[PDB]
Order: sequence, then C-alpha cells, then structure tokens
Amino acid sequence: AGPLSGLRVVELAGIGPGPHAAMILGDLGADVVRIDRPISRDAMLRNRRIVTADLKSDQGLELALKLIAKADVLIEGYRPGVTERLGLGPEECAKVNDRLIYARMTGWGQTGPRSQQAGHDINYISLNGILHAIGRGDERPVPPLNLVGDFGGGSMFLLVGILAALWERQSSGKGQVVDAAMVDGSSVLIQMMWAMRATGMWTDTRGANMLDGGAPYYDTYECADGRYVAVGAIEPQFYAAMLAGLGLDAAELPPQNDRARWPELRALLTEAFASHDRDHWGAVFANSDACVTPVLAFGEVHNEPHIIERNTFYEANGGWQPMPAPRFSRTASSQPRPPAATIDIEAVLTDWDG
Amino acid sequence: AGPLSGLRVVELAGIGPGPHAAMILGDLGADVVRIDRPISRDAMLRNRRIVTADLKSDQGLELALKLIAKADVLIEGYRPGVTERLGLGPEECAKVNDRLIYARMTGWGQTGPRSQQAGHDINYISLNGILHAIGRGDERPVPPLNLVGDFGGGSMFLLVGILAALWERQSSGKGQVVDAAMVDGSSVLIQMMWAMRATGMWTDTRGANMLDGGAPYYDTYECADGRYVAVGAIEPQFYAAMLAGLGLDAAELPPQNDRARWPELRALLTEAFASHDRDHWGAVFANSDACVTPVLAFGEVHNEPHIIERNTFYEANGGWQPMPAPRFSRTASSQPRPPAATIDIEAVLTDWDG
Ligand SMILES: CCCCCCCCCCCC[C@H](C)C(=O)SCCNC(=O)CCNC(=O)[C@H](O)C(C)(C)COP(=O)(O)OP(=O)(O)OC[C@H]1O[C@@H](n2cnc3c(N)ncnc32)[C@H](O)[C@@H]1OP(=O)(O)O
Ligand SMILES: CCCCCCCCCCCC[C@H](C)C(=O)SCCNC(=O)CCNC(=O)[C@H](O)C(C)(C)COP(=O)(O)OP(=O)(O)OC[C@H]1O[C@@H](n2cnc3c(N)ncnc32)[C@H](O)[C@@H]1OP(=O)(O)O
Repeated sequence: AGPLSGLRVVELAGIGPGPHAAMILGDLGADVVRIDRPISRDAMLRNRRIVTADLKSDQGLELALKLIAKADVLIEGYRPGVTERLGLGPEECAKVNDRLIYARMTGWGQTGPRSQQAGHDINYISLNGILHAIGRGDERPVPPLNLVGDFGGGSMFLLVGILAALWERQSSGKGQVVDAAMVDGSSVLIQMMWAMRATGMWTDTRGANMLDGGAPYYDTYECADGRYVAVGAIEPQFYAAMLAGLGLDAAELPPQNDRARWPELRALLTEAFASHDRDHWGAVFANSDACVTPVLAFGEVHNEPHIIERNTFYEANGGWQPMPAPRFSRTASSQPRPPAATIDIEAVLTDWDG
Repeated sequence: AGPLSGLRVVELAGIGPGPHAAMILGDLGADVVRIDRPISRDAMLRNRRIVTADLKSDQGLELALKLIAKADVLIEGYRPGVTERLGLGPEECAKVNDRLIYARMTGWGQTGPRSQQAGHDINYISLNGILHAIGRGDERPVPPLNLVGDFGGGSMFLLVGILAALWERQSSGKGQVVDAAMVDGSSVLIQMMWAMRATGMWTDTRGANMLDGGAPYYDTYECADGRYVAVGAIEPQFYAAMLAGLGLDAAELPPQNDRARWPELRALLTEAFASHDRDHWGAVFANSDACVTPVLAFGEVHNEPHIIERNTFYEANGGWQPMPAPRFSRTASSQPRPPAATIDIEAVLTDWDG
C-alpha cells in the first residue's frame, strides 16, 4: 500500500543493517524476498517472503540467479568477495539483469586495508571520531547502542543509495552498484560536528559541548523518584520558560551561556529537578515550549498520549513494534505483516516469472 | 555527477534535520536551491545555490511559488501550520505543481497533542524509550549527541520518504506529502531493540545488555596511555581471537556469556588492556578478526590508513569534511562544492524556466 508497492527486492539473509534496510523497503510496500540457508519470532523480519537455498550448490545458485534476474534491488551484507565466490557478484548479476541495483552493505567498505576485517558497530564508529565523542567526560566512551553505525549511518545510507539509484535508472535505463560502508555513512551522519569543529563550535573533549551533555540546558536530570527528565532548552525563550516552571529567578542564576559558571548553573538546576517526581515535571511543562520532556523507559512508551494518538506503535503478537516511517499522504503504508512460514522458492518464481 | 543529477530541490532554510537532508541530496548531484531570509562558513551548506526572499511579503511568496512550480522536491522544517499561514502549504503548492514531493521535517509530527510544542533531539528520543537506554547504568542517561533524532531517525527518514515518493511518481505521475517525524523515524531506527524486548533478548535496564556497554566483549577499555580501544567481539571465534591477542588463557576465564561473572571477566580484560598503550593494541590486532579497534578522536581520524585510502574525508577550506555517502559505481558523486555567495533568485528562475 506504500509508495514502494511494485518494487522487487532480493535480500540475502544477513545480520544488522542489511535486514533493517530490507524491512523498511517492505514497510513502504516493496515485494521483498529473503533467501536464507536451509516461522521467525524476529519482528524485524516483518514484511517478507522467506525462501531458502544452498547458494554453494549448483541448484541454489541457479534458483537465486533466476530470482535476481527478475528483481530491482539485491541486498547483500557479507564480507567483500563472498558473493563473488558464490557466482552472485555484481558482474554475474549483470549478465542476467543490468537493471539491478546491487546494494552492498558493509562496515569498512568494498576495498581498503580493513575491508576483509570482521567488526561490529562499535568498531566502525571507533575509527571515525564518533565513539570518542559519546558519553560523560570523566569516563570511557559509551556505545550509543548500535544506532549510529548499523542503522543511522548504515541501513539508512543503503536505503538512500538504493532509492537514489532507482531515480538514476529512470534515465540511464541501467542499475549499478551501491557500496554503503558504515564507516562512511556514519561520518556523513555526524557532518554537523565536522562543520562545527571547523568553526570553533565543537571540541574533541568528550562531554564538554552543546549537544553531548556538557551544557546544563541540554542534558537529563534525575527527579525525586529516581526517574529522569530530558532538558533541551537551547533557545533563550525556551530556556526562560524552563526556569519559570522550576520556580527559579533568572536574576539569581548565572547566565545561560556562561560556561565558566556551568557547574554552578547545573547544581541549581539539579536541586530544582530533584525536588519533584518525573511526572510532576511532565505535568508542569506539559504544553510549554520549555523543551522539558519525561525520559520514558521502553515499557512506558505505550502509555504516553502523543505516542498513542499518532499510532507510532502497533501491537504485534507479544509486544509493541514501531509503525512504518516516514508517513505518506496519498500512498500510505500498511500495518506490517508479521513473519510467516517459509515458502517454496519456485512459487515466487511463478509469481514473478523468472 | 551523482545519481541525483537532474533532481530539483527547493529548501526552505531551517536548522538540523532539514538542512542535512538537503545536503545529502545536493551531495548526490541534486540541484538544490535554498531560500533564506534577507557566504556561509557552515560546511553543511555545501552543494547549494542560496537565494533570498521575504516569504511574508507579496513578492517573496510569488517568487518562491515560481521556483516551487519548477521543482521536484520541497523541504520545510518549521512547526506545522507555518507554511500554511505563509501560503506555501501543501494545498497551495499543489495548485502550481502537483508533481511536487512536499517533504515536512518535524520532531513530533504534523498532528497530535505535542505537535505545536518546541523541542530538540533529546526531547524526541526521550518520549520513545531511546534516551533511557543510553549510558552507564549507575548514572543518568546521556545524549548520543543529536545523532539519533535529528539525523539517523530524522533527515535519513525524510530522505527515504523523498526518494520513495519519487519512485511512486514514476507511475502515478504525481507527488504527495511526506510527514517525517523524528519521534517515528527514531522508533523505526531502534526496531531491533523492540524486536528483542518481545523475545527476552533486551531489557529496559540501562547498561545491562549486549550492545549498550553491559557486555565485557562489546564496550571500550582504557589503555596504559589514557586512550581507548573498542572491543566488538560478539561471535565466539572473534572473541577467541581477541583473548589470543591478549595472551589470556580461556581455560582460566569465565565463559564469554556467563552474565553472572561478567564483572570478573571485565576486570581481567581491564587489567589486560591497561597494561599497554592504545597504539600497541592498535598494532597487536592488525588485520585480525578480534574486533578490537582504536578509539580515535576527530583530530586523529585523518592519520588512519583505512580512512585515508578510501577518501572518506576531503580537506575543504579550513578542515576535513566527510565525502558523500554511499558510493555509486557508475554515477559517482563529485567532491562537494563549497558554500558560495548568495545569488539572484531570478537567475535561478531563468535557469529553471520559472
Ligand atoms: C527477536 C530477535 C532479534 C534479532 C537480534 C539479533 C541479535 C543481535 C546482534 C546484533 C547484530 C548487530 C551487530 C552489533 C553489528 O554491529 S553489525 C556489523 C557486522 N558487520 C557487517 O555486517 C559488515 C559486513 N560483514 C562482515 O564483515 C562479515 O559478514 C561478519 C558479519 C563480520 C561475519 O563474518 P563471517 O561469519 O566470517 O561471514 P562472511 O565472511 O560474510 O562469509 C559468509 C559465508 O557464508 C556463506 N553463505 C552465505 N549465505 C549462504 C547460503 N544461503 N548458502 C550457502 N552459503 C552461504 C558465504 O559463501 C560465506 O562463505 P565463504 O565465502 O567464507 O566460504
Ligand atoms: C558551522 C555552523 C554550524 C551550525 C550549527 C547550528 C547550531 C547548533 C544547534 C543545534 C541544532 C540541532 C538541535 C539539537 C535540534 O534538535 S534541531 C530540531 C529542532 N526541531 C525541529 O526542527 C522540529 C520542527 N520545528 C520546530 O518545532 C520549530 O521550527 C522550532 C525549531 C522549535 C523553532 O521554533 P520557532 O522559532 O518558534 O519557529 P517556527 O515556530 O517554526 O516559526 C518560524 C517563523 O519564521 C517565519 N519565516 C520562516 N522563513 C521565513 C522567510 N524566508 N521570510 C519571512 N519569514 C519566515 C515563519 O513565517 C514563522 O513565523 P510564524 O508563522 O510563527 O509567525
């Protein structure tokens, strides 16, 4: 039902960014066929058809290629060379389908000294200054889950690459290869900090900047109940609204942007926030522009009115899952279809005509 | 030169996600025209033409609409209702160009109880369980800079919405509205943790999971020089390669996934890593699959061989900036054009035929 209805995607079963990319394509209405090794409880495998094949066997290769001959996009996330050795590399795929967008999802990219090296998110963002910038300044860096390498700088760039290549295809008639490396995507993801560093607006000192926790107006605060609020009152008029809700006199406080006095400012803000519960502040600044919000655990999200009203989540069997994003006014996306039983690869070939 | 060469984008100047989205379109070859209020050192504003109009004025509105009439995409990132009041809302734009992809970039979305409220990244990820999941367990949550709401769950979803809607326009001949809300995108960005929570594979206890710092094999360690390495050795063979490099006898350590003895495991690993400087480990895990990498500060990135050889960065005027991502084999993106002087809006309208 979404805008990608009609798009055919072959996904070679992998882990992390590749399956996430394929999910979003399916989310938006694509026809996604996932080939695995010979009913999943993994909600990420929503919006698929699962088929199986041994790609090291002559029959599996032949069946895979027939599928690929009829697809728009191929997603693979193995080490570079792996698809080549199977006979499913870009040059073999070209011979049967030169309209194909061949999307290669890696951490380190297709070439370079590290291209054959195992790794995970935390490694890809360790090499490009990202990790070093995350966490409190008095302690070692903390990983921002696998949100920045695997997804924000990984699958999301694979998706952009795929969709941009589909635009180009309109006039060239041809596909090509998209090399989406997490080490690259994540760097463009953090381009604002590269831009800020060049102008004296960001330092390499962890935890001492405007957006990393260093600013008392841009951080979390612990409340009376041991729960937290988030404060993001960057603009002076938002900051002023924040001080108001807390019952603090601005004249009695250091100026907002006097970094010399930030520890003094933070102590006053700490004392304020610590005097009531999280839900008290939630109520104080419910409709304000104070940029103060309650910090909800996953298990609490379902109770928040803005989350409910907008149907950001849906109940699948066993728990809430996020609905497709972003939203489309005319070709809206469906509620995702749960994972289903594996189906016969030949049946999909009939459906597609391979 | 990139795959988006030919695409026409009108960007209504704003902050954070919108300008980052426009940048990536520009990066990939789009013809992006930015309308600001009446030459930048913001490297984010690379790959543009900048023009000036007072949109509150009769003549300003008229010129903007003439530009929009010739564009493929419009990006705006103001509060919902703002463009409506200006007379550049979706209903007004449709009258002059129904092929327009109208891309609306917000935190809270177009509708809902919070939709008119101020906020910034830290607020958007505070409402949907993300923030609460970031940081050490013995402390309040830390913001993962503005990487998760503004960009990974923000501009990146706007971009997917834009390019998806363009694909759809191939066959419907028409555009539509993309409502990209950071509270939604970030939720889809963290779908893996929603999937895991449902199967008992992720807990709401901060700092106590596989990918958040709780696992001794997926975290940073401080070295003899006070600098850091990242360890990402999730798979047993990589973990084994890690211990081997450290000269620790496995027989003598707690099992990798015995959570009850994780603190004992961490302490042994801490002692090991602290015995030499970062560059030593740097060297020990050379081309190994041990998933151990050095944690480079921004200012060190330019010295790293894998970074150099792949040209992940380029020297603009004054500092390193990331090259376009992802990479395309046939229609490669150009090195970004630096920000240039504001130009005459009519010269753009002549160029485009408006
Ligand atoms: C409710 C549950 C939710 C689910 C939760 C899941 C669990 C959570 C875990 C989180 C995972 C996310 C983690 C944190 C990340 O950070 S992801 C980043 C990992 N890196 C990458 O993806 C970069 C690209 N990939 C790689 O570098 C490597 O694939 C790897 C991930 C390091 C693993 O290395 P390794 O296991 O040696 O695999 P590869 O070298 O790729 O070779 C794969 C071999 O398998 C074969 N193969 C594949 N498909 C088939 C098939 N259908 N039939 C037959 N064979 C198949 C290939 O031929 C290849 O074999 P060969 O070519 O070596 O002989
Ligand atoms: C090297 C330099 C680097 C540069 C770095 C920049 C500095 C770093 C700062 C950190 C930025 C990143 C932070 C962490 C973020 O999270 S950004 C995300 C902020 N949130 C959003 O974007 C969500 C959607 N937007 C909004 O909610 C709001 O726009 C906002 C950000 C809260 C700002 O609120 P506010 O100032 O009241 O603006 P709005 O309500 O949107 O109204 C805008 C008014 O301006 C007017 N306007 C606009 N363009 C023109 C024009 N060309 N000519 C004449 N007028 C113009 C509009 O008409 C509107 O007026 P009105 O309709 O309100 O009367």
